[PDB]
Amino acid sequence: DAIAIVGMSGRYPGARNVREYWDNLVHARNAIRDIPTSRWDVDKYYDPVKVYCKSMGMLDDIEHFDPLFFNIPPSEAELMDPQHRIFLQEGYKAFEDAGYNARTLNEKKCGVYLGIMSNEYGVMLNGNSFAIAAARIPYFLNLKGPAIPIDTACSSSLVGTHLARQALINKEIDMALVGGVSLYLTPESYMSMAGMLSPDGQCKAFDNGANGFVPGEGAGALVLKRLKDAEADRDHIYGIIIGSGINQDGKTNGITAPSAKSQMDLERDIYETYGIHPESISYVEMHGTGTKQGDPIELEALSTVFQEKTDKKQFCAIGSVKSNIGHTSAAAGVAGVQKVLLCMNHKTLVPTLNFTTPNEHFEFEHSPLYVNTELKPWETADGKPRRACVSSFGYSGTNAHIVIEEYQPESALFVLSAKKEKQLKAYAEAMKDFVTSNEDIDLEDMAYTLQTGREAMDYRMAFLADSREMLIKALDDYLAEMPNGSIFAAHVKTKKSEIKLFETDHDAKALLQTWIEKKRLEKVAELWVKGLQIDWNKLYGEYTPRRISLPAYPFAEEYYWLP
Amino acid sequence: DAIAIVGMSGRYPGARNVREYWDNLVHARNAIRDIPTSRWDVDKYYDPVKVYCKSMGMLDDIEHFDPLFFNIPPSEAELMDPQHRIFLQEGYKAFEDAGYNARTLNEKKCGVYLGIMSNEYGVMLNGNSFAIAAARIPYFLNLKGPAIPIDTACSSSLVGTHLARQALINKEIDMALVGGVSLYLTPESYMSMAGMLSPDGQCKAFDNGANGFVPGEGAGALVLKRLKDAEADRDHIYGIIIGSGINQDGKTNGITAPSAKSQMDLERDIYETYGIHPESISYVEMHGTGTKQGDPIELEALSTVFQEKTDKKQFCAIGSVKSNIGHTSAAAGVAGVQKVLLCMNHKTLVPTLNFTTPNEHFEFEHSPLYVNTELKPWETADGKPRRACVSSFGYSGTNAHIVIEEYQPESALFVLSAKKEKQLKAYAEAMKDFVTSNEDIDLEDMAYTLQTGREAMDYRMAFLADSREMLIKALDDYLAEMPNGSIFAAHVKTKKSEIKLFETDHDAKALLQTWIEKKRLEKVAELWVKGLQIDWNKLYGEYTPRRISLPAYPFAEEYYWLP
Repeated sequence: DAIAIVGMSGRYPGARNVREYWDNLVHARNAIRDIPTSRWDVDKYYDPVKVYCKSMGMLDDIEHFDPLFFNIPPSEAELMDPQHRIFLQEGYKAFEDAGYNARTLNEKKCGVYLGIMSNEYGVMLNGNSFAIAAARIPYFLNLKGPAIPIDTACSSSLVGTHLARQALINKEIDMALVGGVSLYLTPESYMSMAGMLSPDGQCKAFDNGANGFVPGEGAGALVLKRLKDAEADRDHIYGIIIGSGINQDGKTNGITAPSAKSQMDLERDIYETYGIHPESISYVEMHGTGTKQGDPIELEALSTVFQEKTDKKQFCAIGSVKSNIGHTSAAAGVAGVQKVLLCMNHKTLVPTLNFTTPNEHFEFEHSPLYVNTELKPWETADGKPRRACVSSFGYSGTNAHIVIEEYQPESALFVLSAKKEKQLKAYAEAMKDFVTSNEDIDLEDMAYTLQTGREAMDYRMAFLADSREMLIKALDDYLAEMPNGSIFAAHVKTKKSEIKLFETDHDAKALLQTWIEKKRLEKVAELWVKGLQIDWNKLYGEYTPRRISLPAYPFAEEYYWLP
Repeated sequence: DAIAIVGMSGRYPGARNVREYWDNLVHARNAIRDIPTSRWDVDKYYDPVKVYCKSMGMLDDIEHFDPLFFNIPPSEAELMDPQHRIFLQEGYKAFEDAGYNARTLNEKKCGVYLGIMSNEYGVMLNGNSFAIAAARIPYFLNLKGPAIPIDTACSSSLVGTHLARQALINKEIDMALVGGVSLYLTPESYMSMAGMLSPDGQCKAFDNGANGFVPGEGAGALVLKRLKDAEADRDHIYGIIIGSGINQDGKTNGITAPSAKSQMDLERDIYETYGIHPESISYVEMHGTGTKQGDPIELEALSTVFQEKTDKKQFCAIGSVKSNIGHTSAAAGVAGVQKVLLCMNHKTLVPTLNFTTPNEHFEFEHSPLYVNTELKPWETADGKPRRACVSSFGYSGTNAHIVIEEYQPESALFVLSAKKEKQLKAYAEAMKDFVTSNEDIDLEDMAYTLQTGREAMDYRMAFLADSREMLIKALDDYLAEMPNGSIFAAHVKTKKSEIKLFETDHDAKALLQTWIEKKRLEKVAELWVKGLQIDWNKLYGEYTPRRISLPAYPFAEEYYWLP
């Protein structure tokens, strides 16, 4: 039936994670920049009539990777497509976002569906096949669900989402990691213009001045489960997918042209099959690439299908995050789904950018659709959950469309760990920022997530806090190396002898069990950082706190590029 | 029958509007200047025996346009012939001069007849067809009458006037925008000398030293209606067209030579068809280009036709504004008509320039005609309305001649608005200058015109005044941002919540309606600036004021040229 999204991770232009992404969206920030010479020299390719676009939505530090984390020899990292490397990281973090770790994922029937559409790095070099790109994560985590890369161009990650959905519903897999990744590494590939790109370097979605898209880079991942499992497993749930479908344009006027009829059929068939009334939908994240003939066709299609079922006018807001971050290609779908989920979570609609005058080829006034350019509350009538759609169409003519519905649910011991001390320090910094930024965090939930929802790695710290302020201070004290009697830290490999007593002796174990039983945290803390395995479940009696979203592993930022 | 001229707008050398035009004419100012290097370098083309003229009647700021006002993307502005852009502005302003706005013009059967004769910008670039030049305004305002460009060279705008008149009389349209526009952008075009140009750079109309014309630039528009409609609609009326005709030179000695016989026939046929006696005419705005063989032929023709009917001598003044502003080509006719209307309105004849000694080939003394070189009152006998003619002849041999007759008619709340705040400030400045210059302005008429005869746009200010002095001070206060409790100003998009109450509630509406009916102007003002729609008609009971000519929109002065 319904598919729960229980984890997410994202890395987009101007946004190192989905929290920065959200902030950028709320503040209507445009992340498109001029392409610097450190990528390539636009002056050597630029002609205004060769490339006619000099702008891109760029990721930062596309060369950074933590190969040791993934048991990859540093020398192999130079030979890896950075698309592979970045997704490997973002995929992993999506799992951690959900609160799953290497231990809990081992041998899971989790499918991996990865949107990817370019080979630039592999060619530059003359390991890097699409088949291997998808398989990295399964290999690393010992997952057992199929690993399939999807190249349907810009619809790729949304196509992957559909396929994962059908596999989960058919009970062929019990979890799915779906994602996309797109980089533009060469003048040659970003180049193909074929007339596709805007000379101004903006996706002017819905606007009469729409004249092409600006290429964007990105990597995103979602963790999907059957809703029934997600609730039984007490996952945190971002939203549910209640309908999806894919189809083809077929014969168009040129293989890259869109078909109004196919878009309508796709949308109609989904709504009919899954019993979804257009009136119930209040936002659609359009494909919205800002092409002159594409935009009006998408608008007319969607408008027409909505109007078949309702006379209501201007109830459904439309937007496109491509106005913010550009056209992130294989990652477009996942970028859009993540926007919608963040909107739902915050019950907030955010501005779509670059919209001055409506596309002349479409009349909004008597449409069910309106372009939202405001930061405003996302209103819902009565009890009803918010519903939104995401569309993604590819240049090869393979379309996708999904429907998402908002999910309506019915002292603590903080522990951190990393594979190196430097990353542990980075982790503490990330947690401090997170806690500083989120004044309403549930402290018991957060600890519980750190305990059960992260792998205990070799470098460890832990501390007690009963308040946000105490929590922030502890992390400050840790970072400043300023003495605090409630902070404990150790490298596990150093402390083996100091722990053995609690691992082998029967009454020491009984004492440890009573400590965890008779509620003492300082003692549990000291032992934990030294490497003692704690049974975290015993810490909780009648009341068990829930996993929540926290910052994921802060990978080492080591530079690797062509050998 | 009679055609009323109910709106005008003009932009000529030395005159940004028809008010500056009038001032220049009254003061016998010559607007011809040496061609600056910012246009082209005359030294690179100049040969005295190549160009042999270095002078031009030039428009200022031919590159300026406000594309956002017209819902045109800024980048499209660079690709538009400035002839199109300038006429789009003047044409619009003519409508506003008449007191008509987008709302009142929507779906109107208004024909647009546009004099235009050159393509320089389009060629320079290698949207810019004559057909599109004419269609710009209809497309913007949603007019439904035919949109036709006319290229009969120099007679163009007068030919258009004839066609509009006939369509109006035949009830095919209910309004007409007629105009012309000419620019001289290249050395090549302005160049064609073909022997046409004066080496001295003056149009020496009627003078024995006449030796060619000096090219001038210009853009001018008129608003025409049937007189019966204009009186029923309570338009303000500049004058009435009581006759017009067009014909051809046919076979001449060279296709650009004039025909005495054709000019006589044209004039004779018009006077006979429409029952106009030459004795009733007291001024003729001649084609008067200051060419050696052209001038005497025109004089002899007109003199002969007049003399066929009367023995009276030297009763009809002749002149040519080309002596002031040069030969404005496609806009020549509208320039001439506008001069005559202004003369009529002020009951004043103005000097024609560059006249020292009469052309030897014509004897004035026993003619009905005399050259007026004086600023003097336009005298009329008995009750009789003043009558004048305008001639315009083209190099292709298509001639035009119209007859115009003087029209003899049987605290306030000031509101201003623009699409940007900067233009609002420019609007207030223009109004202050206008009121300062026009000491006799009817304050009630003016307010009424601002209320009913201008579109309420997004940036608003309003105030009360019961005198000219109070009005001027209010505007000064607004401009100087110095506190004045009777001044209100808002951006409408910002205030939506503060207005909704008066839009939905039944008793609030009844209060607002009572306010409007009891003339509670402060209250009406505060609400209007915030975006509340006011039914202005309710402000007026037994006495309704009349629309008058006021300054029109002050377009943003943004520079656009070749991409």
